[PDB]
Amino acid sequence: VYRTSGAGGQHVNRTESAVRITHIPTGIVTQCQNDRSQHKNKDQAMKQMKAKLYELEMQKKN
Amino acid sequence: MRHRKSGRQLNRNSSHRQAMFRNMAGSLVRHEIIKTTLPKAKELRRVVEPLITLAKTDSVANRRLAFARTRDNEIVAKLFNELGPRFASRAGGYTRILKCGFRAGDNAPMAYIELVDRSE
Amino acid sequence: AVQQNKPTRSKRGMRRSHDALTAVTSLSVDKTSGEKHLRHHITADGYYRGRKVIAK
Amino acid sequence: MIQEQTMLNVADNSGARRVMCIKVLGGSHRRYAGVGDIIKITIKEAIPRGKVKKGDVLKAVVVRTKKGVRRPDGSVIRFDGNACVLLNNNSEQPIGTRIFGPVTRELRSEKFMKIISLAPEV
RNA sequence: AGGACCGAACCGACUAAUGUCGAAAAAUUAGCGGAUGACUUGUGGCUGGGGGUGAAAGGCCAAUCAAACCGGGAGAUAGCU
RNA sequence: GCUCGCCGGAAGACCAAGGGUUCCUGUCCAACGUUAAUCGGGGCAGGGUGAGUCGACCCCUAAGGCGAGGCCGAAAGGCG
RNA sequence: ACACAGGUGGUCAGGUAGAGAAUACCAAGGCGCUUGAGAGAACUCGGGUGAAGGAACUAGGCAAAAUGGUGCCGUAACUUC
RNA sequence: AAUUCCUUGUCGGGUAAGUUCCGACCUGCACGAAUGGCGUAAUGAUGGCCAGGCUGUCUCCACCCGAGACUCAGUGAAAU
RNA sequence: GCUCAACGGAUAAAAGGUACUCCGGGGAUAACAGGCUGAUACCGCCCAAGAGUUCAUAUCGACGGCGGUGUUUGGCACCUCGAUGUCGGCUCAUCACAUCCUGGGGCUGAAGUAGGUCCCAAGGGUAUGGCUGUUCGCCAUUUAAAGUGGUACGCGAGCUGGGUUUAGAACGUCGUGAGACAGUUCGGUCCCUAUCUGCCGUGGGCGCUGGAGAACUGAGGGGGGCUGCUCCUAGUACGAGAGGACCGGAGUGGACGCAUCACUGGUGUUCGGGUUGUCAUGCCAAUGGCACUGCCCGGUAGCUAAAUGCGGAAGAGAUAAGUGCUGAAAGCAUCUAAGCACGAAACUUGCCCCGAGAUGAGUUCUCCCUGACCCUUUAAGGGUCCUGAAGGAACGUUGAAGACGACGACGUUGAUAGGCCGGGUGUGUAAGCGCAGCGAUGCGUUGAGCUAACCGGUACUAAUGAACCGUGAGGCUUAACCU
Repeated sequence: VYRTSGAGGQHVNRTESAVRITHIPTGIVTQCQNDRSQHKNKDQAMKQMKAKLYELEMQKKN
Repeated sequence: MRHRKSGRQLNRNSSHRQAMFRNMAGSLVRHEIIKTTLPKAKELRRVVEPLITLAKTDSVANRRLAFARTRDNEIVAKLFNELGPRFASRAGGYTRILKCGFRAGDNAPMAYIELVDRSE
Repeated sequence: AVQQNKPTRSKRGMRRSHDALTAVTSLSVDKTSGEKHLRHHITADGYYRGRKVIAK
Repeated sequence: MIQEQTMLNVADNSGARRVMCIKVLGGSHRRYAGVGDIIKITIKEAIPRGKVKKGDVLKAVVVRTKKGVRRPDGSVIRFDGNACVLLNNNSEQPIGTRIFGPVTRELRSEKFMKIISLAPEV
């Protein structure tokens, strides 16, 4: 998790739990911000795990 | 933390502080008896007793040196001429401090300062 | 910063009780003119230790 | 008393002129260097034909100190300057074969007998 | 010659500190920008509230500006306190 | 009064603007002064400003104001 | 709204050094700012100096410090010359 | 890029370490020819990246000079 | 019959942005933290074969199951919208163990050096930096190890605005348009003297019950608790070459804390000299003042550190896991139900400091107090005269003591402070005079002169002898000893 400031009024302090997921015996991380929910942010991180993981294997087959 | 500090700044900054004694001691020998704030006399006596002590042994260079101090020739026309001669026998101890009262302005400790001789 | 209450008059006096001025309790009579004057001071007319060393 | 970011002068061979410390070696949160302390340096000026070039990490052991030393009977030996000699950081070897400039009596600690052999002073 | 340059008085106020029931209802101190021009100031007048003026902010109009100030509508109205 | 220090192309000497007797002397200390004050720009009584050549008023003009004529507009009023 | 470290037009404006009304010390003149006497703790502000290193501090070389004047030789990229 | 959320995209230089900085590739979510495009000497109380010197910013602060702060005498508040 | 998109239709004619905002409000209705729950996350267990050369217990441990804590995202709107007012960093902490090393160990797919895994454990340490505001993160360099979290996602009545939100401006996209944003780019008033509680020091009054001046015991409390490398033991044990010990002893650093100015320095506006401009004593010399000590070069006593020393234990009792000894319930086994012995940086202590207001008011030593009358609830009553004790306080000179108090030295049976004498230390050849010479200037007299806090002395000066407070014999009861 890493957390960052945002936009608000006179008092605002909350920072968002932004997620960063990797495949450790390969290395490549996945941080995705295109949906804001607890495990569902992982459900795009794993979406963009396997998509980027498949983005490896396609050009190899070329 | 004032551990062995032989100085009393008297809430006066430096250049005013040294000249305070410069003007006072000249007036001190002027009338031989004055009255002032009690801590002020408790520091001037560490100056004027050397000022007699340099007048104890006379030199024209000392007279030149005692013009470099206090910048007045009539003062050293008074010193080296009665006091220095008459306090030749006395080695240390030249004024006397006694406590008058308190100042009507804002309760400042008032003391008499005069010499042990005092002209009579 | 201020009290959120008002301080009572008792603790006022409990604060105030440590504040007596003085008594001198040490009175030095002049040997010559009987001037009950301040110890280690001269008298009002200037005697000290049985002596008119004020030279006034 | 040598820390990081300290631009000493090279007084030995192996083709450097100016170096600078990034890390005081030696211990767990150690913050200072003794007279013959071990100092991880990088190279900030080297001659063109020299062995090592600018910008490469290595160990190097100091010799000369602007602060100087104290003698154990109480004399300071101040050096107007600060010098250091290089080390082979993976095998701790002083690669110095030609060193000019004085050294320290305190440096005789038997990892430096190759150094004090090449000492033309002190 | 210079909407040239360095730089006092003058005008303005870039940065930091002090100040905030302060020295002061926006200033002081050390350094700054302009200082021959689109510069600055003194005196006498003119344009005005849903308008004036504007090198343009919607800034300023007597310490009171997305609307000054005063009196009357009106004791507006208020399922809000 | 005698020493010391400070400003000194001003913390100085005169005018206009504007304030409005605050200017001087004697006497006094409750109130004014961030302290006492026989001190003062405080109270009270009294005194002080002298002009043909200084300024202003006076005569003559610009911006601008009023504006018989006059034109315009519910009136007020506006412009000339 | 105060006996307020602020602001306000015109005239005069010397001696020495100095290009200069910049600056330093003084002349003429006018004053020591209307609460002081002592103490010399923490801490705040206005300032000085500093051994070794020298931005490693930090949002950023911000604040500070350093550099600083006249003459002589010489002076690159670029350029509307 | 003052323009790119993904993205800190990708190679080298600067560097011990380099999301920012200087060039190039083009995979331009959503550059573009007067909502002007690409350069540009002189200039800027304009933003960002380094080198030289210098210093207390920092390693770790230490001492010193004053106005306050502490006591005493005089007047004696204020927010709540 | 036009006629009700919202169909009890407010006529059958009606869309937005406000972060320029403004007013009346609500925790009736959102965000941070707090609260209940625990889907999710994390952690500990249940069963179980397979991969694993032989073997499920070295691990993963699936197909599934049982629970715990409250740090993630949420769920519910309980508290506050008549303000609970800021993410991160600087700084300063601080606790629980699910522990990063460390010590004690079981086991090993640990041969050994060295590791893997599990338990006890808060005791101590738990980095310096580049880029972004980023905590996060990527990365470089060491040591033994750079531990996970809680505490309004600790700390803003301590700091910054950098981020992030207003007033200005710029870019791109969507829209007819104002403007807005899964976005980014410069600059942007950050306030407050502390009543109480809290915490660190420091005093007074009373008390301590006869008063005063001193010396300690000692409960309780706090601080301290990290270790690295090398050598001897021994390059012996072990081992497949290669490699290479625990224990006991000694030496030596880092970082942290305490103490100290002798030694190495810094400051030293109270000690000297130099020098620029300028004013003053008539001019010059000799000097003084001002310009931040004008700029400076050094330096005593002091003060602080980088400088100089020390600590990190060992040991005694019981321990946590663990190793056991003999031997049960069960004729035997087995550390176990009796008993005893070893074994952690962890506890009581040990090392030091505060310390009897610890009311349980403790112990010892010394000094001093031993006169008559009245009313009388004959009471622990009050009062006049006469003595004023031991001592303290007050006052004055002062401290390497200190905010005011306090503590210590001194008050004449005298060295507390100042001045002074000899000296010391520092600044380096004063003033005047003579010679060389056009001159400035140099040389000689001259290690002499000038000298603050320092060493040993000196009553020369100042601390006046006194005075004020404080007593005039210790209550009631009980007991063993004595006229």
